[PDB]
Amino acid sequence: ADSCIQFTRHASDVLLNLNRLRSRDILTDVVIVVSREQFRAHKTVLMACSGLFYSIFTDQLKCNLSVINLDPEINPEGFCILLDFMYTSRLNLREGNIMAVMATAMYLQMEHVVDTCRKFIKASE
Amino acid sequence: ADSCIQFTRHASDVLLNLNRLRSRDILTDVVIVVSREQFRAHKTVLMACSGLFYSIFTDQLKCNLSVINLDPEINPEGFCILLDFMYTSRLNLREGNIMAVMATAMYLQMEHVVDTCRKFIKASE
Amino acid sequence: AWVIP
Amino acid sequence: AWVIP
Ligand SMILES: Cn1c(=O)ccc2cc(Nc3ccnc(Cl)c3C#N)ccc21
Ligand SMILES: Cn1c(=O)ccc2cc(Nc3ccnc(Cl)c3C#N)ccc21
Ligand SMILES: [Cl-]
Ligand SMILES: [Cl-]
Repeated sequence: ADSCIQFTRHASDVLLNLNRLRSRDILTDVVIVVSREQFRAHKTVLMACSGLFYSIFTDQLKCNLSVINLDPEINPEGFCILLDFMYTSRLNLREGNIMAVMATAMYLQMEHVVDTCRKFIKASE
Repeated sequence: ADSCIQFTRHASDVLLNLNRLRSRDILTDVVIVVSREQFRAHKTVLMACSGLFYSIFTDQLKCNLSVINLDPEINPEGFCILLDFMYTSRLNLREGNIMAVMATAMYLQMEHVVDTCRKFIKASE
Repeated sequence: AWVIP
Repeated sequence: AWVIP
C-alpha cells in the first residue's frame, strides 16, 4: 500500500544487527578464502553488496559451496576493509590501502567504492 | 579506524537487495507457518528485526529447523505486514489491521512497532 | 523515529 | 553519496 509509515533507522539497525551476528559467528554460512586468510560471512549479505557474490551465489552449483576461494592477486587487507564496509557502510580508506581497496572493489563489482577510490586518487594527482 | 568515510544509502540498498532475494526466493532458509499460511524468509533478517526470532535462531536445536510454527492466535495478515516491514522499513498500518499488527509485534518483540501502534490507538481515543 | 516516506 | 560519519 501507498499509505505506509517508515522507521528511518530500521535499515541501519538491521545492518548493525547483521554485523553483530557476524562478530559472534551466528549463522555464518560461507568462508571466503583470500590467500592465507579466511573470512566468515553470510552469503545473503555478500550478495546484497557485491555483483561478483550475487553471480556466485545465484549459480546452481556454487550456491551450495561453503568455501569460496578468491583470485590469489586479491589483497586480504583490501578484502577485509570491503567486508567491513558491507556490514557497516563505513570504508576505512587510507593512502596505504587505496590501491588494494580499489582493485578489490573492481573485482567484487562494488561500483560506489570504485567511484570514491577514483575520486580520492584523482585529488592527489 | 576512526578515519572511515560512509556511504549514506548503503544500509537501505542492502535491505532493498535482501527483499529482492526474498521476492525471488533466493537463499531463503526458513518457512514461518502462521495458521494456514506459509512465509519464506532468511533467518538472519528475522533475527536482526525480532527479539523472538533472535532467541529462536540462537537456540542450539531450533537454529537447525527449516520450519517454525507460530502460536495459532497470531494473525497471518499481521505477520505478513510485519515481515514486509522487516525487509523494507515500511509498515502498512491501517485502522482495520492495527490491533492485529500490534499483537503480532508484541509477540515478535518488535518494540518500535508496538510504540507507533500504541500512539496511533491513543490518538483515536 | 517514524515518518511519511 | 559519501560523507564523514
Ligand atoms: C554491480 N554492483 C555494485 O556495483 C554494487 C553492489 C551490487 C549489489 C548487487 N546485488 C544485487 C543486485 C540486484 N539484485 C539483487 Cl537481489 C542483488 C542482491 N543480493 C549486484 C551488483 C552490485
Ligand atoms: C527487542 N527487539 C525489538 O524490540 C526490536 C528489534 C530487535 C532485534 C533483535 N535482534 C538482535 C539484538 C541484539 N543483537 C543481535 Cl545480533 C540481534 C540480531 N540479529 C533483538 C531484539 C529486538
Ligand atoms: Cl558499492
Ligand atoms: Cl521494531
